Amino acid sequence: SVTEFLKPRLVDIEQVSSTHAKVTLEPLERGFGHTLGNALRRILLSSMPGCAVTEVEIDGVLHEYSTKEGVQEDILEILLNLKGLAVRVQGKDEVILTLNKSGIGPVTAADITHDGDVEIVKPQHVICHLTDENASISMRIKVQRGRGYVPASTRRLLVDACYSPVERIAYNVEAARVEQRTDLDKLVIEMETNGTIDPEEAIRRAATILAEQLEAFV
Amino acid sequence: TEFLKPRLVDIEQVSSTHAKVTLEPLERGFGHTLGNALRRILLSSMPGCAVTEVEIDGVLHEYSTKEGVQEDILEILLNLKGLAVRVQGKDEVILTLNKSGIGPVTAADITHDGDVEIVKPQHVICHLTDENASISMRIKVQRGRGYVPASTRIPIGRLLVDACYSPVERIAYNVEAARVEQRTDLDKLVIEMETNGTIDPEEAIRRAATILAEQLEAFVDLRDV
Amino acid sequence: EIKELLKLGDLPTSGQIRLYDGRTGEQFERPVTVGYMYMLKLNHLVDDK
Amino acid sequence: MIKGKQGRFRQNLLGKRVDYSGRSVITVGPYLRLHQCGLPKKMALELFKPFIYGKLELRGLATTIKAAKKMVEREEAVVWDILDEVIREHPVLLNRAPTLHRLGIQAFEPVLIEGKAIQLHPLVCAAYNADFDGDQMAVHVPLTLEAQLEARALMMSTNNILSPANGEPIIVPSQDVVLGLYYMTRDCVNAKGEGMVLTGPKEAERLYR
Amino acid sequence: KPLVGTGMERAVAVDSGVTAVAKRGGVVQYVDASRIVIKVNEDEMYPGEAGIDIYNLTKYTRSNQNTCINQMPCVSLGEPVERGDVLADGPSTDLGELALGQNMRVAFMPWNGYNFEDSILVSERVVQEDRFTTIHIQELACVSRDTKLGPEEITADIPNVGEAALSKLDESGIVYIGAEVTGGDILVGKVTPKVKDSSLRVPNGVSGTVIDVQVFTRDGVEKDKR
Repeated sequence: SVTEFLKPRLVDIEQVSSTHAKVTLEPLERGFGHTLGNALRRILLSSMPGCAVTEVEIDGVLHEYSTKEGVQEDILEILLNLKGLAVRVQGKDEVILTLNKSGIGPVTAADITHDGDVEIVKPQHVICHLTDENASISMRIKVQRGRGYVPASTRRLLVDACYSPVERIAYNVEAARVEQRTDLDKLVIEMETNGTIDPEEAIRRAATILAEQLEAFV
Repeated sequence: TEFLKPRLVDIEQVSSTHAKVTLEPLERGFGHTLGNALRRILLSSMPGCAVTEVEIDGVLHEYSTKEGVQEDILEILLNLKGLAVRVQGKDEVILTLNKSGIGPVTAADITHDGDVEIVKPQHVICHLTDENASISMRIKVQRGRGYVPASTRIPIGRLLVDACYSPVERIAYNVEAARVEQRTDLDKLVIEMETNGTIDPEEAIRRAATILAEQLEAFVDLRDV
Repeated sequence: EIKELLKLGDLPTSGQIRLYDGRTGEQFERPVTVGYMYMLKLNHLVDDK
Repeated sequence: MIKGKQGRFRQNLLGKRVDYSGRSVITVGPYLRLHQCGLPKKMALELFKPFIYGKLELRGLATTIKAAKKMVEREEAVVWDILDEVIREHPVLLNRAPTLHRLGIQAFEPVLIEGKAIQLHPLVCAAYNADFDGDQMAVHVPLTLEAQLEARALMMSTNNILSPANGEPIIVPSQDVVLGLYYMTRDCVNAKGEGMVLTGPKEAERLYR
Repeated sequence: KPLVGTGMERAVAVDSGVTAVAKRGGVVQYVDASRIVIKVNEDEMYPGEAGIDIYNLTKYTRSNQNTCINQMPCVSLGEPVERGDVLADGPSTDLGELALGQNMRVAFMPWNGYNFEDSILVSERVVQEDRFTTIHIQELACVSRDTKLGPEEITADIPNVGEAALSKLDESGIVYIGAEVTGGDILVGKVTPKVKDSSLRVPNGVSGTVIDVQVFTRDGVEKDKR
């Protein structure tokens, strides 16, 4: 009764429709919830392989603080929108796509060239707005592969790459009980992803990453 | 993409009491993560060999006092709680301390049964003021985990003492850079610890890896709803 | 004089020491006043009340 | 028989004492919710003896009442399940001695907590104006379902958020959490995370953590 | 040993006679929890009635707040000792200095709202070495008066009581010292002749361990075996 530790199992998973979800584990050893949740938070935030836009260029602009006529948005605003794009890619490291289009109205993610291997996961996602019949939007975007966040300072306009697919992760603990057990943790985890991968599998991948990091010891 | 795995690159017994160890290579972010995780577990739940029960022939109840011994029985029990022991095979054992005569009384006088090993013979239990006043006493010690007080688990002569199943007191960790290694941003993690001496550092850290892994096996075991 | 003794000690002259959280595992910004206090146990034990 | 303090009006129509009542010093347990309160497990054990007996004879663990009393005083295993069952939905009244304004009595849902002190929600303490100096608050239990309805519907914290004296929320945070929030919405001119742009608060938290 | 002293601890310590003060200087020849033996210096010692002194320590005994009070020796054998000076500290006294509480490592910050008003925060380490731990004494008394229909007996024999309750009792009907009694168990077997059971018990909800039983008898009646 010395190496024995109670084995909690997921009694439920209440996942919001698409990417937001909430997990509950119990009953846990006293205090293990804090370390477990903190480690999950840190790893999911820190080292998550993925792909994201790194650089973008417009045909007729060289300066960041500029605009193209016939576009309701601004260049920086479009950069914010593109940073909000969610995509996944084949095993290829990087590739260049374009948003060449001419028309009146919003430019959705569905308008993006498929370009074979790369697949946009949210075609509905809005990029820009065009209003003039003559205003044509054309530009190049580059997607690369990584496992972290790249501030622009860390580096043909640039785009910080959020290679970690999870957007929000948080966890709380409560005092769960068993028939006589005094104070056993129950860990509630609340998380939300871009939806490029469902939450439970991301949790699984983090678990594998740590376990292999652990496997070198025992 | 890949994540280089560390190894227990160093163990060093800086003092007979304690040691320090090193893990290498580690990459960005993992440093403080594993540092807090390992510190938390290596402080939280380890094996133990804290004394459990003490019998003394001349003692009816605890709060009495024996003739010829200057300190209180309770103070003697607290000194015993300051004792540390090492055992290998048996979960439980009975230790026997018998001694009379004027002078100090440390753990060196206890019976030295094989697996029973004293880590602090210099640990004084008490002093004796009488040439003829023999403390003769039996000490039941078994393994355990964490902190078991008397009120939890609960013979008239058998006096109960709370458990202190913990071999370590101080832990800290430091991240730092490694050699060039043809690759920068490699992180060396130095872990410093203080123990009574009853636990090997390698044993403790390996058990920490095992326990944290099987906790993560639950994360591996995530199934259904 | 207290600062004099602190200088004699290895402790910071201000005495506000950086602390590290067990739950999160990093420093607390705005380093914190820490030291030693003589608490006393009052004679109001919860079981009595 | 009719006059004086011993007179029946002043004898037995005045501040009396109440069975199924308890008292102890209080603590916080912030992780609790304002719709809910703490209560030491032992207090739950002694308070609800008839309730536990009823559920016991319903389950037929010990038919006679004396045996059930023996089981509960022995603190046998199954009793805690019964306690959780009865506490599943059974709010109770928490009270302070100097009951000046009516929030000094208030309805809450207990949760079984170990230890020996009552966890009380932070903010409501301000309504109770009860510092944690060692204030000994008392506890009462309604019996009839109508009384449960009254408490859950009238004396419930959810139904008691604003003062009667006027409309200001009596649930204003007092001293500590306000410091944190003040720490939130205050600018340092230059530090990390100064001088860029974000698409939303989520990545803001991500970058902060 | 309160770290931030004021210098008044010494005066209160010496004046407050909780400790074993040294009426005269010299050396201790016998040291024990029970008592201390002092061979006063010959110059300090008077020519006539010379002798040597014995200091009697106050042992574990009842306080006035049901707390414990006790004196413990604090000097080794054959140790020089000065006049008007401590020999054995009393409660909360430390080498002749008043040690009321305990000094601990401390910090000031809001920790997860757990210290909202004054709710002090303490680590399990503090309780682990039991440094806060305190002792309390409970003096439960029982009387044997003579009523109509016979006197109140103190016999072990009680009708309708489990043998387990009787097991911890003696031949007469009184507990043995050192019993880990609990709330509810009988201590002395008292019965009102009729016969009915009126035996004393531990108060409900309080445990403990019997340290001593004092017995006094009205002059002119016998005594039981215990």
